Amino acid sequence: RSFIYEPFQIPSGSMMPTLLIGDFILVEKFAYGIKDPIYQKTLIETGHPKRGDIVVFKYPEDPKLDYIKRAVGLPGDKVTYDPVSKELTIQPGCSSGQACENALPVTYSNVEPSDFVQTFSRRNGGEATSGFFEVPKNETKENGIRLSERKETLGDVTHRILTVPIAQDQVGMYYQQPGQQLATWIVPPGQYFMMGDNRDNSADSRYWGFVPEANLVGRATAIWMSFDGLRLSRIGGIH
Ligand SMILES: *C(=N)CNC(=O)[C@@H]1Cc2ccc(OCCN)c(c2)-c2cc(ccc2OCCN)[C@H](N(C)C(=O)[C@H](CCN)NC(=O)c2cnc(-c3ccc(C(C)(C)C)cc3)nc2C)C(=O)N[C@@H](C)C(=O)N1
Repeated sequence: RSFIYEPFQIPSGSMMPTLLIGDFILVEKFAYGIKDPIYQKTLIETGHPKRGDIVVFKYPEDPKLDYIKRAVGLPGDKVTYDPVSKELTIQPGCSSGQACENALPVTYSNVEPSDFVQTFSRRNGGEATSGFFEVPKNETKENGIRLSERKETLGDVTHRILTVPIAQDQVGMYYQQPGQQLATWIVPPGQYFMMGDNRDNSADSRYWGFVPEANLVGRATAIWMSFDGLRLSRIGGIH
């Protein structure tokens, strides 16, 4: 088993608080080679993402670019997102579109304030981000809103998500899958529904649709370095 590992820079905030601007991750590629006993042939197996894995993939709207999101929907999944509660419902194997009762348990913790504040640049009567500031919970920041935090359990994978208390998704700017209602998608075979942990600051599958299996690059396994000063506390596993 010969696994290829590649380094990626995280320049965006779409995966906060799990991945921050300045994190340098390691990605394990899904395609790996296995040679014959001595020398005869070489088999190349392609691993599949598990629900909740942090996956790097070639952007469907521009395959020259790599994007990183969490694979929340797998083939056959009926993915439903409530833009108001900012919570997901996953019903696996419901590709036919029937009244199935084998729903995946997606549970959420109590909401609490995060270690991050988001500031907005006044563009002559508007609000567009300039960056995400790490501010002590008892302290505050000018023109900045303190983001919320809660844990999300995708069946057997628990991770953290960030939410902006004032912002809510514009469901009219969402990708609408033909035949399905708004904020409801059934993942077709060989496709993946990707979402960012910074739920209100992530251009993901809600907006540009499913990711084909051929577009997948690999799984994020570690943070091997992080700059802001060095964030030595962040080197290690990705939780
Ligand atoms: C959702 N919306 C979240 N967004 C993403 O997922 C982004 C989307 C995106 C869009 C555009 C864009 O750049 C446009 C500029 N033309 C980026 C991301 C982007 C992506 C990256 C870096 C910058 C960047 O934009 C900057 C402009 N603001 C990274 N990226 C390109 C890499 O990580 C590359 C990959 C090469 N295919 N890796 C490296 O450049 C790299 C090379 N070598 C090393 C390295 C490390 C150590 C060593 C030693 C052995 C120690 C010596 C040697 C060599 N390290 C690195 C990191 C990117 O593609 N990231 C994706 C996941 C991303 O963030 N997309």
